[PDB]
Parts: sequence; structure tokens; C-alpha cells
Amino acid sequence: MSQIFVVFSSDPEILKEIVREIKRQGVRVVLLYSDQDEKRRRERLEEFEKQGVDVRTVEDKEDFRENIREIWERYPQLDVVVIVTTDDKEWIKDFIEEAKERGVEVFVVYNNKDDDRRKEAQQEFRSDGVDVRTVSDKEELIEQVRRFVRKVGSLEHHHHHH
Repeated sequence: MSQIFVVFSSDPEILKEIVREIKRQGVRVVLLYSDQDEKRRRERLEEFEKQGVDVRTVEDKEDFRENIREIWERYPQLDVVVIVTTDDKEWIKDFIEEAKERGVEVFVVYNNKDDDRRKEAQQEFRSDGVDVRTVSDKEELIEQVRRFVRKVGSLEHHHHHH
């Protein structure tokens, strides 16, 4: 029943397009922003703050998983789309672990062109309630996000993955 949507992307220009769509659908967006400089980090995510976005800053893998606990403690409604600035399998992992401990279903959508290693990643992470979606484009990812709002905005409607 309870599903949460999460996106992993290395491209900030793709990330921004995902965020605006989420806002178009009248949905909340939890951006977990990771950058190599503190000053840069703020100047980057501030563009989202001023656009009405829920941005948390992350530096490490362990710092990532704790900001996820923020979400579980903030929004039981789960009408939130979480976005993380990376394509690392570690960061994909921690989100799944924390989620399983709360007994929630997670639909993961991440962008990375080499789908070959995505095949093993799917077999590795795809759990009972945790779904794995792989795309090599911006709009291919946008579709999954839009379809999310359309599935949760009425029922559970998990079955649609394609």
C-alpha cells in the first residue's frame, strides 16, 4: 500500500526538470543535495529553496541515510518525491535499507546510460516492495515521476512499472 518515489541522477540539469514537474503535479520534493564545496553547494540548492523545494544537504553515505529518516519522521503521507544528486549504488542501497526497516515500498528510478550494469543492479536491489527502474534519458525518467503522481493520486496502483 504505502509507496515512496526516489530518483538518483548525476546531471543537475535533469534533476531540476524532475523537480519542476513534481511541483507541476502539486507534489512535494525532498532534494538530498551532495556537492564537493560548501559555498557552491548552497548557491546551487538555493535555486530550489526559492522555488519551494524541501532540500536537505548530504556529505557522506551515512549522512545520506540519516536525512532519509528525516522524511520518515516528517511525512507519513508519503506524497513526496525524493531526489539525490548521484548515481552511486551505495546511495541507492542505504535508501532501500532504511525503507525496509519502516516497512514501506520504494520505487527507485535512476538514470545511467550503461544499462548492462543496470541489469545486475536490478537483480541485486529489486526487493518485494522495492522496485527498480532504469533510464538513459531525462524525459524517460520524467515519465516514471508523472505516472507516480497518477498512481498514488487515486489508489496504490503499483502494478504499472513500464
